[PDB]
Amino acid sequence: TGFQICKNALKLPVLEVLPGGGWDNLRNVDMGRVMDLTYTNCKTTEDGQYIIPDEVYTIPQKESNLEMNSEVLESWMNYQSTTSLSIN
Amino acid sequence: TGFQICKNALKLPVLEVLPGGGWDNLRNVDMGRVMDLT
Amino acid sequence: LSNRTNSRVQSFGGVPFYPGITLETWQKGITNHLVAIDRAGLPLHFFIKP
Amino acid sequence: LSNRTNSRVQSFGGVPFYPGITLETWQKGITNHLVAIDRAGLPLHFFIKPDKLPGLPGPLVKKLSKTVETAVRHYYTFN
Amino acid sequence: LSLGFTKALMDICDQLEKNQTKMATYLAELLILNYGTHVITSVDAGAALV
Amino acid sequence: ELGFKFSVPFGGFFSCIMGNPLVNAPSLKKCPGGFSQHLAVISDGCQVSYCVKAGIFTGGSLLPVRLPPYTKPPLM
Amino acid sequence: FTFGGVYQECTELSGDVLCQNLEQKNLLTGDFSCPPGYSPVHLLSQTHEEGYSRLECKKKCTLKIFCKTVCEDVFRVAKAEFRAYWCVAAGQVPDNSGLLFGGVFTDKTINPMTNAQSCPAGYIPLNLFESLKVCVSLDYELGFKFSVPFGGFFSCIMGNPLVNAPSLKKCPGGFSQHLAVISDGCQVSYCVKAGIFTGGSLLPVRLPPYTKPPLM
Ligand SMILES: *[C@@H]1O[C@H](CO)[C@@H](O)[C@H](O)[C@H]1NC(C)=O
Ligand SMILES: *[C@@H]1O[C@H](CO)[C@@H](O)[C@H](O)[C@H]1NC(C)=O
Repeated sequence: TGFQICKNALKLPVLEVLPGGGWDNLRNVDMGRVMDLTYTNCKTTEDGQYIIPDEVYTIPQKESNLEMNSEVLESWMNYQSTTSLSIN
Repeated sequence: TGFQICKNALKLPVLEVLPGGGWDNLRNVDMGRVMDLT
Repeated sequence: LSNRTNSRVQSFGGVPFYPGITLETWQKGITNHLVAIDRAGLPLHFFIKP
Repeated sequence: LSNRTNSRVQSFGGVPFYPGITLETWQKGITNHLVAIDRAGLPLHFFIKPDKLPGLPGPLVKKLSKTVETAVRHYYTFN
Repeated sequence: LSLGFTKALMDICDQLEKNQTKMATYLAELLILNYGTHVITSVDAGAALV
Repeated sequence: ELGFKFSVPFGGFFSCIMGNPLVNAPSLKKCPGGFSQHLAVISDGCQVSYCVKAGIFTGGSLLPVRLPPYTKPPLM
Repeated sequence: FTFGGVYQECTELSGDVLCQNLEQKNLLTGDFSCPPGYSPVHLLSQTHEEGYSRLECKKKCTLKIFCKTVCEDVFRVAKAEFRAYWCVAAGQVPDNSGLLFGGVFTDKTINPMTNAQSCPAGYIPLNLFESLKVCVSLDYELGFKFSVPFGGFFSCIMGNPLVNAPSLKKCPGGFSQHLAVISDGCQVSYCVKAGIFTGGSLLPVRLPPYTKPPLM
């Protein structure tokens, strides 16, 4: 179950986000792998970026959300007082 | 059902938006692949 | 002086949006990224037939 | 004169941030670095069936599922 | 199913077959520790930046 | 024909202050029969809802693609 | 239990600038009231101040012959008191005629019921506090498959009256309290099932089978 042959044949990085592991809802971390992942056929992703194992499939739900909130508050206060007195 | 051969032959990417999967009418998400894509 | 700028971007497919892109490049960058914007299905009990 | 500039940047996946990168480079640098942000799961005791394990008999895997689910219930009730 | 998890199920089934509820609970707890509570069936690979 | 092939059978209207009079004179804001109520619009806090068949709208982005068969595969 | 709706009464004590958006009537009645068969319960009454500069021009005529238009700006600190109430089932209300609870979210918190700072489809964001939004759902099936059965609200000064007149800030039955928002140190919490809300980022995807594995 080694995908190094897939890397040598396709020269492409294999996807690192793979489901099928055991997750505790209590502490929220991964404990181990329950699924077995194989790379016999070196199943590649549709768009040619990764080589998913034969036991998973990827749906291209590509979404991008960008939010930019810029708030500028400027205050200025200038006071000038010139007093001139002349007694002759 | 490996399409890699087509990629090495024609040097042209493959369609990613493909039908034939199961879609639940309740939560509205794909659950699996039903039809076979050769 | 007071300036308030609020930007909201919601994309579906295509190059992941960033502030430094124009619409021409975004549209020309759809040649490899696509998402199913609409779909139509059939009941699965309707397939299993002789 | 008083100047106070505070920037807090939190990243999940992609090239690590630093003030020397433009947003274009960060957005294009996510080609290899990927992090699962959201995920969904199913309870482990629901996949335990003879249909999943034809080798073992019915009542044995049934008792296995029963003890697994009661162990999960005890686990959840302890906390 | 993965080899280690199948082996753990084999061990639990064998312990239960011997009519022993003492070590069975401990082994079940150990399995829960090793493999969590829920098996992930779907993920969303992506990135975030705030 | 266009309505029969596209429109959905109607149950009635009811609002924050007036109900459907087709229930069976007291007025109740409840869809009669097998019709379910769904929100349409909110006007200054007054709820507006309409009664339609639950079979048609199931709350899914999937298109209700229903054409033939008009009967299940008949048995031998 | 049955939740008949909520409404936030807004009373102006100086000007009419703060209650223009901070008021919210009951969804079912379109007013600051409760549907028949429900008892309005005081959820929380609090206050809010806000300073604003108003520019106004006045045409002053001295001696009826010297007329001048003078524009002056005044910085006034408007004060408004807002009272939020809630409608609970007084008795055997008709079923399923009523409203359901789909979770809450603020500008600083995250709503696990939708993993986002919004509401699910079929849900209306209703304004209760200065930053608290409530997901309100009307469809019976949509609420049954998405929303969660509810027990009641309670605040720092008023408890849920459904306990079993002394008032206790306790969730009855197997229901549990969870935070919604903090309004000037007054804790606000709601009672829901502990099974659905486990405080885990895992999405509770519970669908089929609807039974434990049947024996042979
Ligand atoms: C920011 O404030 C300036 C005033 O100095 C104004 O001209 C400009 O339109 C405002 N917005 C942006 C995006 O610059
Ligand atoms: C620093 O102080 C100067 C005043 O000399 C001001 O113009 C500037 O906006 C302040 N901040 C930065 C980041 O330079």
